[PDB]
Amino acid sequence: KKGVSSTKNGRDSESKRLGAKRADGQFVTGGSILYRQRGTKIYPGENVGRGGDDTLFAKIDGVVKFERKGRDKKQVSVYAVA
Amino acid sequence: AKLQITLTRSVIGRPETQRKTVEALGLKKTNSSVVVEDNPAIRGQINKVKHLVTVEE
Amino acid sequence: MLLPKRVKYRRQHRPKTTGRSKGGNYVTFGEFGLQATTTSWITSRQIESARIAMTRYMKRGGKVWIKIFPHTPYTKKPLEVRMGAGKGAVEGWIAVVKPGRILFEVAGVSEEVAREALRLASHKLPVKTKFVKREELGGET
Amino acid sequence: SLKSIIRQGKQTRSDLKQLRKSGKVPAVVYGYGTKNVSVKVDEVEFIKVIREVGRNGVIELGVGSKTIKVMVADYQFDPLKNQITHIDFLAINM
RNA sequence: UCUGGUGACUAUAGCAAGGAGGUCACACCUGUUCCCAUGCCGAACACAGAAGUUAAGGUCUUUAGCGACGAUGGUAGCCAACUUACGUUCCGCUAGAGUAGAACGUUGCCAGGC
RNA sequence: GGUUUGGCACCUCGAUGUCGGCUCAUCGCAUCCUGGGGCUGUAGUCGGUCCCAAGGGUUGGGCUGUUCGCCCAUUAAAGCG
RNA sequence: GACUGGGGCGGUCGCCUCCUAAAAGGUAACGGAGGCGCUCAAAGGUUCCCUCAGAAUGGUUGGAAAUCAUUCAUAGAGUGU
RNA sequence: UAAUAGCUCACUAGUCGAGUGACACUGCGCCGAAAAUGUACCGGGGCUAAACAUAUUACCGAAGCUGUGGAUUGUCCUUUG
RNA sequence: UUAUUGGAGGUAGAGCACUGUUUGGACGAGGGGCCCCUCGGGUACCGAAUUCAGACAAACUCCGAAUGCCAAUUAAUUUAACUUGGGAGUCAGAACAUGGGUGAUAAGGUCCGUGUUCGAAAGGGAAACAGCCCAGACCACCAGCUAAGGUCCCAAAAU
Ligand SMILES: [Mg+2]
Ligand SMILES: [Mg+2]
Repeated sequence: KKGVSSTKNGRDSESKRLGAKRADGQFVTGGSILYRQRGTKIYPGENVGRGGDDTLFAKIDGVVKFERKGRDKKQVSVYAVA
Repeated sequence: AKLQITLTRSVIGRPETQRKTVEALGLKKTNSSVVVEDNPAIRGQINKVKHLVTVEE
Repeated sequence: MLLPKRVKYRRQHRPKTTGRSKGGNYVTFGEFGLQATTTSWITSRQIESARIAMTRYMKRGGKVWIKIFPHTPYTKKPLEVRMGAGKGAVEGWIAVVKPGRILFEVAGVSEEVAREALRLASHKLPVKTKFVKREELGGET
Repeated sequence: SLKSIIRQGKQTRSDLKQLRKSGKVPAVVYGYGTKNVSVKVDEVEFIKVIREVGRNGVIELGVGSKTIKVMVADYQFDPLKNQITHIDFLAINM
C-alpha cells in the first residue's frame, strides 16, 4: 500500500544549459561564446581560444563558420569581417 | 501575374503558424479577397494553407 | 507462471515496447514455418507449451526451431495496492511480435504433419497466423 | 523472353499503389547497356517467365524499340500480401 | 613531369600480394676519440666516417582479395489535410538505412635538383 | 457480468445515517422443484450432462450481533443475484 | 517541519553525471541506474622522450596469472576519484 | 473387427451425356452474444431501402458572409462630406 | 509568415562495427568422468579459439530522415517588436487528438511535451449535453448565398 517501502531513486533537477549559442552567418564580437561542450566535441581553428571547461570563443571580431576536418571531427573558425 | 485569393474555411481551431501566415497576406474576415503578384515565396505561403484557401488565377 | 527461457538481465526494469507495424523476416533455416499476422505480444510460457505440442505430434523426430527469444521483462506488482510508489517486481519475459515475424519453423517432414502441428500451435497463442512455404525471400544478395 | 511493357514516368506518386493493385508492376534495368530506366510490367507473365527460363536466365525485357537481355538481379517481396514489388534487372555484357 | 623537401584535400589516397632499381636522392651501413647519450646496453639519441649493398626501409609498376566511397529506382518513417478509434486507412510534401550497379591502386600548390 | 476484495477521487462536509433482523415485496435468469426435450459407458427404479422455459412455489428449529457457515428433522425443491 | 495518489508508519529533503526528454536548449513523477560532503608539494607548471591492453609461441615463479621474448594488435587499455 | 462370411466406398465396360474439383487474396454477412423499475443504444414512427459502397447534379441549412438603414470609435480623403 | 542558402544534434527508422543479450550450424584447442590400456585411446557436455546465417535494445550505435531551432548588410506581404514609468489579476486548471513515462498496450486516471477549444464565446450539427465537429453576435429587416451536417413523416429540403 502507500509508503511501503522503496527508493526513491530520482535526482531529477540537474541542469547546466549547454549547447550552441551562435550560428553561421552571424556577426559576432570579441570575447563572445559560440559553443559550449565538453572534451572536444568541436575543435577550434583560427581566431579562437578555448578554456578550462572546453568552451569556445572568438578572440577577435568576425563571422562564424564551422567546418569539417577528418570525416569525424569538426572545427569552428571565425574569419575576418570584411 | 496577379492572383485573386478567397478565404473560405475559417482560422478558428487552427494552430497559430497557419493563422499568422494567413494574416500576413492581409486576410481579415471570411470571404475577404486580395490580389497579389506571384512568386516562389507567395505560393509556398499558400501551400501551408492550401486547404482553407482558393486561388482563382 | 513458468519462466524457463531467461538470461542475464543487465537490468531488471525497463519501459515497455508496444507494437505498431512491420513486415519481412522470411524463412532461412527450414522449409515450413508459421507467420504471426496480428495484434499481440507474447510471454515465454506460451512458447514452451507450443513446443511441447509441436514435439509430440511429430514423432520421427522432425526438426523444429524458434527464431525468437524473449529479451525483455514484464513487471507486475503486489496484489490490491494503491498506485504511486516505485515500479514493481518481475513477473514474466516478453518477445514482441509485430505482423511479419516467423516464430516457428520446421523441416524433415512432409507438407501435412507440419500444417497440423502448426494448427495445434496457433490455437495455443494469441495471434492469428498463416502457413507458409520456404520458396522465396525478398532478397538474395 | 516475351514481356509486354509500358514505360514509366519516374514520378508516379504513392497512388502508384493503384498499379500494384492492377497486377502491373514497377521495375528498373541498368548495367552495361544504358544508364537507368523505370518501367511497368505484369506480375502474371513474370511468374510465368521465372519458370520459363529460370531464376537467372536471359529474358529480353520489353521497350518498344530494341529489347535488352538481362539476368534478373533482385526483388523486394512483401509477406501478408504474397506478391512482388520493384523487380531489378541488369543489362549484361556480351 | 624524373627524383627529393615542405604544404592543402572526406582513405577514391589506405591495407594484403607480387615484379624492378640504386656511389647523383635516401637508406642500410663501419666505428664510438671528441659533442653528447642510454633507468641495463652507442640498440635508441648523438658525433665522427663512407668499408661493403639494393636485402630491408623507402620509391615506381600491377592487381579490386580486405576496408572506405557509392548513385538511380522502389520500401519503412514522417510534416499538412480528410476520414476514422481502427495496434487505422486513403491523399499531398519530403526523403533514409540496408542493397545492387558502378567508382577506387589518389589529386593539386611552393622551392631546389632534373 | 459489474453481486465480492480492489484502483480512481467525478456529486455530497451550511450533514446522502452505515451491519444484521421484522413487515412489505418487485424484478432478472446464468433454473432449485414441477412441464417438455436431445445424448448416455441409459437393461428397469434411480441417474449424469446439455437445451427451451421464469407461470407459480422455494419450510421449521439449535448455535452465534451475523451476513456466511456447521448441525437436527422434514420436504417434490429447500435457487443464485 | 513539507512532500505525501486521504492522512499516518516507512522513504526523501542540498549538489555532480546519465536515461525518460519527443534529432537546439528547457521539460515533472514516492520513475529508472551510480555517486559527492575529498585527494596531490606531486598526481601541479614547463621543456624533452615514449606508446598500451589483449593474442600467438619457447622458456624457473607455471589459474599458459608474475618478468622475458618477437609478431599481430586503430585504441578493445589507461585517464586520482 | 467377440472373429469371420462383405454387396464393395479401390478400377472399367453399362445408364447418365457437362460441367466437376482444390487452393490464393478478397467485400458484405452468420453463430459465438445471458441482466436485473417497463420496449431500450436507430432519437421515435417506420424501413429490404428510407441500408452499404462508387460517381453526379440540385437543394435546405447559423447571429458566418452579402444587401439596405442606423450608431460609436479610429485612419485616410480631407473644413467638406 | 514564407522563399533561398548555410548550420549545431543524433529522435523515428535501420543496423550489429563497440556494449550486452540470442538461435541453429560449422566446429578442434581441448578437456571431465564411465571404461580400455596401467603410454595413450578418451567414448554426452563444453569454455574460448575461428566462422556461416538469422535476430534483440530508453541507459548499444558503422549510420540517419521528416518537422522544429539558430542567423542572413538577401527578396515579397504584413503589422507589429523593444525600453522606461504607473496599476493589477493569476500560482486548484479540465476534456479531445498527439509523442511518451507510470499503471494491467484499465480508467471521465495521474504526470510531462505538443496544439486546439471551454474556461472568459453565444449561435448551427452531435436525439438531449461546457470542451467533439462548422463558425467568432455592434443594433434592426417577413431579403439572399453558403459552411459542418442533412433531404419519407416527426423536421425545411431528391421516395
Ligand atoms: Mg434453549
Ligand atoms: Mg527502434
